[PDB]
Amino acid sequence: NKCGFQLQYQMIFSIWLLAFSPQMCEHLRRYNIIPVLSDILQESVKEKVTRIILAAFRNFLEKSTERETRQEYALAMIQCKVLKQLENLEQQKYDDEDISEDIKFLLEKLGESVQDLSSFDEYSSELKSGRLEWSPVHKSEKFWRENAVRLNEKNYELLKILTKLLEVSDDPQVLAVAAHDVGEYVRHYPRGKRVFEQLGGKQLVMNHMHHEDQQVRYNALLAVQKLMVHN
Amino acid sequence: PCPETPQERKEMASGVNTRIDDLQMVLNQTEDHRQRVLQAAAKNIRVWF
Repeated sequence: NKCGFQLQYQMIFSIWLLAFSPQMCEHLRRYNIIPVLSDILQESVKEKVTRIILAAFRNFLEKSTERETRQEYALAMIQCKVLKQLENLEQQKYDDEDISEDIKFLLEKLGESVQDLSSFDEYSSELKSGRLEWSPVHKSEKFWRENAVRLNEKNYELLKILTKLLEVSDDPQVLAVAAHDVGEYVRHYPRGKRVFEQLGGKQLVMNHMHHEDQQVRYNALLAVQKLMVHN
Repeated sequence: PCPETPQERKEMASGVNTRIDDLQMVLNQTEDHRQRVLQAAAKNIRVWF
């Protein structure tokens, strides 16, 4: 409802208190508070509101009963783009050590979760399940740089799956994700250009370049440029 | 490099011709993308400034 500053502070404090008990934190996940909380944090600037929200995030990430719930919360925060806000807050300087400690802990947890998501097994599972939804792994520079070779595993099974997705998939998001992944593979491993050409991914990417959805078209253009960068 | 047999000459000539056409298409598409993004930027650059 976008109440006043005092109402927002009181509600944030109530959420922070409720997050203390692990059972309540696990149960509340259905409401998906993290998105609205992050939106409020970004919109507002009150020091009390910021501190309450950061403490609530710390409680959620520390009192979670299971590592699965912790990873779910971290992924929700990352998708909501709380990492950049936390970095900006850390760059900004406050007085109370509580705010600084909460910011540091939240940043550390978010980074650890980001690395866990960037683990190549996550990419393999996402490719198997068709989960091409711009996950952190799809853009993790280190992941593509140090795991592009693994894309050839299973007799180029990953590349075959990517080509099949690029050929059959009609979802603009899925097509764009596949094109971006192909471009990342080409950029991080030049030796795979011949493999892609043999698989025919060049023709599919070129065809998708003129696709109806501009979102897919941009990724297709980037992938085509990466593929044709060098002979 | 250059071909050593007429078969190699024909093969690599066709390959380079196709690659040239593909590169021309990609060049045109990327230039169009640059033009579009720069037009979007110029639409509001003064307000951003």
